[PDB]
Amino acid sequence: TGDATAKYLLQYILSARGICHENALILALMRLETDASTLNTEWSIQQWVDKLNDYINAINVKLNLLGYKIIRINHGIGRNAVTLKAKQNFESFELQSIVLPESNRFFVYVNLASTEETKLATRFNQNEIEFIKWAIEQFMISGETIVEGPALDTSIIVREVNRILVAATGDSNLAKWRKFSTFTVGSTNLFQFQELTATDIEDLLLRLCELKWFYRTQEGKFGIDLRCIAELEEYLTSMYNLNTCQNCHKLAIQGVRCGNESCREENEETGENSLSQIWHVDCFKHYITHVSKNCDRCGSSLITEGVYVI
Amino acid sequence: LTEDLAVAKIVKENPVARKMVRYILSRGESQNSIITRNKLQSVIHEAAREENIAKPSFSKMFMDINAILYNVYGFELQGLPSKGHRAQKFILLNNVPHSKNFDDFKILQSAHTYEELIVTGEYIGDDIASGTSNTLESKLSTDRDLVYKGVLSVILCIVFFSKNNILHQELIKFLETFGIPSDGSKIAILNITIEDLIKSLEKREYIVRLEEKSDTDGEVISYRIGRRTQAELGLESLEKLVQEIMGLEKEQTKSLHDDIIKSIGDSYSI
Amino acid sequence: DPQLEFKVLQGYRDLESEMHKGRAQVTRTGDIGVAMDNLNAVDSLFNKVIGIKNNGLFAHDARAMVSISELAQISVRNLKFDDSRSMVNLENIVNSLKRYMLKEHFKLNNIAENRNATSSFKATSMRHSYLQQFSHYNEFSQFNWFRIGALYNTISKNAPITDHLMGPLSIEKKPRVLTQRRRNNDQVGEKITPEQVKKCFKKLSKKLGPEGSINLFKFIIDPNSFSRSIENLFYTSFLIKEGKLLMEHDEEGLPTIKIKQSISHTDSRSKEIERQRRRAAHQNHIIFQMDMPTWRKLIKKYNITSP
Amino acid sequence: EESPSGYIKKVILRNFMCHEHFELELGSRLNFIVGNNGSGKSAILTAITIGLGAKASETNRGSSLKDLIREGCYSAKIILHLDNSKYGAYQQGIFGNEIIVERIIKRDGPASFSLRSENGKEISNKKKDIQTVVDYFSVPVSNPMCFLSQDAARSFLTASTSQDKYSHFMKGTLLQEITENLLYASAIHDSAQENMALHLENLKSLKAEYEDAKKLLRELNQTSDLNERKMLLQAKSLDTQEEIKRELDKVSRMIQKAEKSLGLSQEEVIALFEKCRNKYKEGQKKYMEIDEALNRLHNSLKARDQNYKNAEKGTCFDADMDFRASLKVRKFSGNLSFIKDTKSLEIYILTTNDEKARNVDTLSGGEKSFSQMALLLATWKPMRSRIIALDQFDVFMDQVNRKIGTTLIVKKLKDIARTQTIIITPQDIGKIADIDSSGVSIHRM
Amino acid sequence: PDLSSFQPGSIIKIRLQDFVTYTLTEFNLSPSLNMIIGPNGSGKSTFVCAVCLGLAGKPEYIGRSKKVEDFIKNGQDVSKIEITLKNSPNVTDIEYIDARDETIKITRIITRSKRRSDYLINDYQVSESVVKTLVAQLNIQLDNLCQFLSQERVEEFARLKSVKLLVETIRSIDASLLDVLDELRELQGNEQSLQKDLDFKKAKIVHLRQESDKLRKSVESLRDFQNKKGEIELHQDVLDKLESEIAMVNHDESAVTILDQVTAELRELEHTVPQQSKDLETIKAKLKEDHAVLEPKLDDIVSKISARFARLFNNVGSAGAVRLEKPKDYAEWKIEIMVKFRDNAPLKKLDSHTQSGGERAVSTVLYMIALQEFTSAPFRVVDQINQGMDSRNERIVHKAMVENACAENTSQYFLITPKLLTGLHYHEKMRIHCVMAGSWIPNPSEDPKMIHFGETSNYSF
DNA sequence: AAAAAAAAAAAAAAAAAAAAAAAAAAA
DNA sequence: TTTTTTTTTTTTTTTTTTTTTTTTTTT
Ligand SMILES: Nc1ncnc2c1ncn2[C@@H]1O[C@H](COP(=O)(O)OP(=O)(O)OP(=O)(O)O)[C@@H](O)[C@H]1O
Repeated sequence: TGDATAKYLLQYILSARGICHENALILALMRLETDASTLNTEWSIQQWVDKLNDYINAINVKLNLLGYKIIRINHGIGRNAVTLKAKQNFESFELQSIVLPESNRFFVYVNLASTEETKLATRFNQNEIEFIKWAIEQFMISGETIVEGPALDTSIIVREVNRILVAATGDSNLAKWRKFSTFTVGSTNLFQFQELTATDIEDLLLRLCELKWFYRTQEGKFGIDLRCIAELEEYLTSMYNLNTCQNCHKLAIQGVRCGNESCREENEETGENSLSQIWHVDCFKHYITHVSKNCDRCGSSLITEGVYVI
Repeated sequence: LTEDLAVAKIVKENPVARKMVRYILSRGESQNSIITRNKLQSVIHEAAREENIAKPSFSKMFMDINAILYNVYGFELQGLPSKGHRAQKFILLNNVPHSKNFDDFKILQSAHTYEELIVTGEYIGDDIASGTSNTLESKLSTDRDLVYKGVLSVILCIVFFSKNNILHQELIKFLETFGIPSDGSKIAILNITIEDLIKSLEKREYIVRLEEKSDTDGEVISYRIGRRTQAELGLESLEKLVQEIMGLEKEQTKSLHDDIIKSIGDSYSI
Repeated sequence: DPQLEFKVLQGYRDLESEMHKGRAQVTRTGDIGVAMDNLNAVDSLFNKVIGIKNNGLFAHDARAMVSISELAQISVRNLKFDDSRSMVNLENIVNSLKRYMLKEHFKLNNIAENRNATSSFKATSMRHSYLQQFSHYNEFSQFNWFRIGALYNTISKNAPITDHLMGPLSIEKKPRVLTQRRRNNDQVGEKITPEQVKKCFKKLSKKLGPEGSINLFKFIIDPNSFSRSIENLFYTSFLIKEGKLLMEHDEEGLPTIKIKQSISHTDSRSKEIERQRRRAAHQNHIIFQMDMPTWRKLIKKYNITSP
Repeated sequence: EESPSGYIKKVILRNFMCHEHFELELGSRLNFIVGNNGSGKSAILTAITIGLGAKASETNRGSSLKDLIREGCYSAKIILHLDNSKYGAYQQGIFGNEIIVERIIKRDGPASFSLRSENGKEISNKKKDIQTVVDYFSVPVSNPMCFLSQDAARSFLTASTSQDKYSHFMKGTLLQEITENLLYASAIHDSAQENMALHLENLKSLKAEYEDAKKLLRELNQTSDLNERKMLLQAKSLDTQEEIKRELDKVSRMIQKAEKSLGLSQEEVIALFEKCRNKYKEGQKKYMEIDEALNRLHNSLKARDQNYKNAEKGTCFDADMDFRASLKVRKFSGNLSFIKDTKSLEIYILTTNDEKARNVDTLSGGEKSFSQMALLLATWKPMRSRIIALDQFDVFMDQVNRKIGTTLIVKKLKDIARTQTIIITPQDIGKIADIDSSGVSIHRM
Repeated sequence: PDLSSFQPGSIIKIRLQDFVTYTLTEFNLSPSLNMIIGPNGSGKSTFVCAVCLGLAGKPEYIGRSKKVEDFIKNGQDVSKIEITLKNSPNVTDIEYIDARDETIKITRIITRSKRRSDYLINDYQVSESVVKTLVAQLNIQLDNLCQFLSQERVEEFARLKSVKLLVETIRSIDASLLDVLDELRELQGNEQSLQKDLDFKKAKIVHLRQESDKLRKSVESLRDFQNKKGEIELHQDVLDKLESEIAMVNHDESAVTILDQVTAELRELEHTVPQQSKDLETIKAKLKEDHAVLEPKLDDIVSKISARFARLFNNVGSAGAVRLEKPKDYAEWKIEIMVKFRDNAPLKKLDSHTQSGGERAVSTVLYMIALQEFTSAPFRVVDQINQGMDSRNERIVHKAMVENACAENTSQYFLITPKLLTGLHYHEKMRIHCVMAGSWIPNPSEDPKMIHFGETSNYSF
């Protein structure tokens, strides 16, 4: 079944255009352990996620020998948020009332090096990927800029940040953080490309959103999603001078920051815009529940003087 | 355990196959999976020159390519009969023993999106200001290329049941009973005409159209199965498809073999 | 007879011209009689020629014959024998596609539906009784085409590969607009006695005599030139190749060229084999080498013919 | 005299080989183009070979069209004036009275192939047209036996494979299209017979349905006398009846099982019977008509094959006899052995001092160049091209065989009179022989 | 035995036994020029097949036949080819022969069922390899298309690709160091690509160091789990510490197939480079050593060839010359005879696809007639140079051989010609041959009395 | 039966035409 | 502004040279 199972799961993952939540792979495993009738009763979800990780390790040995890879990244909007969004769509078709730990790991299928062989693996023309790069530089440039105002109570970043603040402190008598900075440009500016037309950008953004990398927020704004990790993994951001996380040093463009005057002041000694320390929502949760309440760069206090990033 | 060290050695002594899997796995992502041999050679002549090895006989790296593509994930390169490693044109195709009895998962979780993507008889996909959540539910494929098998199982199941012959106007007047417009209005999910869908369907060699010429009357054309639908399908699985469409279980289906064959004869031919 | 060939070729051309309308007609309807309305004419035009069996007409005939067999093929494919029991007929499977593509539709709009080797004997009021009520929907948006798009992807053998962006995002741009005036406007095109073998024979049998004899000592020589003194040798070689001069060396040393005069007898029934076997008495050739300095030594024998 | 038109009138040269712009008209049936070779001799014939739809690979005077261009120019074009003005012509109602075909080749891009009408109106710019107009005029330009190549003669005589001469001769005199098309039509007939043998099973199914429907009619209206035909004396209706009701349950179960077979009623049973009967009795007619048509086609095909065998034997013997009759001018002779098993054209020639049959590669020069002419002139009556061209038939043979070549080719161009001729030899036969009989012309560059 | 002017390696007089039209006939050659002539198919162009078969040559070098015994006159049993050749003072190391005899006779007697029969050197039994090496040592080769061309290969000259033209025009003296130089070049060419692959192995080492960074990350993750395992004792500070270590450890570390992924795969890549580069350098040094000596003499030879060729070519009507090319890295050194036939056209190459029969024949003659001094060859066999040649291009191609064979220091020109033009220009030392035929010839099969009688060189015997 | 060039065979290399797409001009 | 024609580019399919390999005459 080793051939069979390790042959099924990769098909599952690269059929879905790449990205696929962990609680779907762990159910496909129960699908295929019954398709070859290898039933099990002495197991819990721990052995199951262990076996899934083992199979992914074997498949990754083979693929890394071939030149592709199955990364294992986290989506940074948090356990409760992602389990809500996923197992909220599993209420009509559901398996046998099994319990799943609210997980966040997102296996992704990407190529390591931009060789000449996989140079042409696209549906897009020249102008279309030119627009893609132009759009993503607009995404990061709009990300660097912070502005003042009232932050909405509609996005899930905001509700979750407030919930975990209240749960950690216990004292609910706290106000809103007074700024926001978005890595998600609005539509009307990306529509303003020079060479292409408007309807072209319309249907092109629709196509990209269908290719599982340009998720569109509830307000009608799109960012960049889990096929960012296939794109200049960290110099994608340090190129436009965006730093990384704190608790894990992986990427983060949405979560919690503290851009107050202390951890501020990007390095003008060299000119590179090395901005503030950025957390992930679960990263921020742990850093505030079991470490401190202070920005580590220049000793701030962020439970009152933090930033919303969206 | 022979498989892992076997494929390791295979990819080791042969570094042109490792730089060929990552070509045929990125020419046929989901578009036309045919690869002409002329091209397969014009790329292997350059992916072995800059590889520090004398390129071996085609019938060696062919078995090598099949061994790689079968071991890592489950694919297969295969030559189609053009009217073995001598087929003038090769296609990819899956080869793992299918698991319908639990591909229930992959049919359900891609059928469920109908209850959420069209309400009140309109498609809500091109609504830009909408809360797209697919990456968190793992929507099992695209949607401008899922109603391209949606309309390609109701054009190659109305040629698989008229004895490999259906005229043009008959096919249009047999599709208009499904709602697919034909005067020139784009089909309102995948945003394309019907004549251009058929033309691009010809370019993928799913069907073949027969051109005639009559200066006084005009031209009529017929839609007989091409080659890709003959190799990337099969009677052993067309029985499965048509056994599910009728929803009849394994008891009242014994006749389906000869029932299909005496109504489909010159389709599974060369 | 050329006229018959001309006119029957014209008839072949006419039938081949109307053949395309014939083929379109049989393609549309499915009637065999057009394969015979022209078969009678081609059989006629075939048998109409009886005196010369001229190729090319058979070639046109071969093209007409493959065409007639082709029309027969088109017609023979178009037979349809429908049963009442066979549960795979067209209007019983399109009305099952249009069954499966709307089960979720019937559960969504809550418009419920009720029940209305076997040798294939009879079954009609179970697979055409209530599998035909689903036959009046003609709008696209009603069917979940996301369920017979995803019954061809996990039943067929489609090749499910995805789209990677690390590679194609790093291609080069193309500002390589071609060169103006590589080379245009040329338009410059400016509107602006060799054989003479019988001469020696007509000298021989007019001056020497029908059985006279001379030598190298008399014939090939020339007192002034060397050209005309070797061209004579080559003409002699041609003549003796034609078998018209007798050259057998006497033991005196000089050669003997005498006019081979066969006493006039045109009967060849044995003269032909006599000549053929006398040549088969192989003439191991006399390599008649002549140099430039010894052209003046063998004038006649001691430097005198006519200097 | 009557000349079935299709004879090339004018060659118009624009930047070809070694000629910028010169145009010289052709003659009636035999023309002499002489001078110095290369200096306007094989260029004209290469123009005639290419501008009739042939590549330059099989010409041996330039392996690429783009190499044939005058060095000092960018585009070459050659105008070929066919003659469509007499019997057997090609669509005199559209193409005027003199077809004009030309081919424009340039150092890049695609070569230009155009049909132009008489006045100048461009007809169709396709390569499938020029390959159709001459196919109508039936001029085979590719194979050497019609258009001989100055550089390919000396190798064609000896160096050609045993199968080369055979296949060229066969497909040159149209004798192979017949075999190919007849075998192809036989294959079509075999596939059609297989489809008919498949249709026989469906017709058997229809027959079974018709007979069982008749059985249903019988088993339906068998209960007529039991409950209905007793209407005789009951007109008074519409005591002592001791044995009235006997088998009411048996008749009830019988009627139940009879009407509950699938769900049709009595009239509906008879209706299905009638429908299946009409289906059977129409499919019978269609099947039998198709069978008769196929059988008549097959018998016509057999009558084609026997005539093909006869025509092949006749053409081969005509070639053999005219070959020998031309060889007997130099007092030696041989025979052509069309071995249909190994597919050869072995030329067995003998001299004036031999015995056993010699080889085809043994003899040379005199027993070669004069076998070239002797094999070619046995492929000019079978092949019926409207035009013919010779370029240095005397590749290496002296002056006493050039005369026995010229005075034989002039004669063999009197028996047939539909073919125009152009001969390319650098020698001097202008006013040297008695060629004053009209139909010839002198053209020295 | 008037060997007064015969240069060594030459042939003096032929005598034939049982050939295709020669049952017993004996030639009597000349030292300078023997213009073979005669009527068509008179067995006069067979003396060339005889020299090619009597100097132990192959059968394919003529083209007349394909098999070896096809020259045995059908009707006979065995064929005898007796030919005499002047002895050389430089040719030695030969069995059954001394160095005093001034005349050696090589004779090969071909049988029926035995193509490869025995030979005959001065009436002594000799094997095949011995006579082959002897005829090689007589500085006479027959494959050199610039020296020995048969009737069925006269215009197989222009169909010779350039590279082979250089090889077969410089193998008139010696240049095997050009072959070893090509071997050196290909060794350098493969070494260059191997070096570039090593320069990519450098990036492999860089990637391995990055993977070592990931290894250290995996060890720190293992350290987190070490703390987690060491402190698990639920029997409040301790509890708080346990909760601050659970989420701290990333639950996605894929070091399983990375920890011991690569330890010793790079030292084997770094076990070949330095002395391999030094060997590339010494290969370049030896290549320069070999290339430095070649060019000067190899271009001086070609300059002499060009001067003589142009002085001979100006008679046709327009200029032309031969130019060497050394463009590629020595594996495609090639020569191109460049010709102009009238002024306004440019200077073009020589190949089949360019010029006619006449122009290519003029080139094939004038190239191998001006390559005279610069090679050691006693006899040359020009074969019936009339294919597509008119009068002006035949009188000249003949006059420019006569005035080369009668100026001084003449090698043997074997010239056969069925055609014959009036008013040529003859000179002293030439020997006009001929071949007779016709059943009126006194067949000397039994009586060798009149086997040569008629030649005007032995007027009193 | 242990070397040999040999015959013959398969299998890649370049060439030319056709079709699709884009650009440019006229109405 | 839109449609049609020109034009360039790409793709596919034939043909000339070229290598291969079992068979095969042979020492
Ligand atoms: N195998 C053979 N056996 C016997 N006789 C032969 C054989 N081959 C050729 N011959 C005869 O011998 C003659 C050979 O003469 P040769 O080869 O010189 O002809 P040629 O080269 O055409 O003459 P030229 O080139 O001088 O015009 C031919 O005429 C031929 O009939």
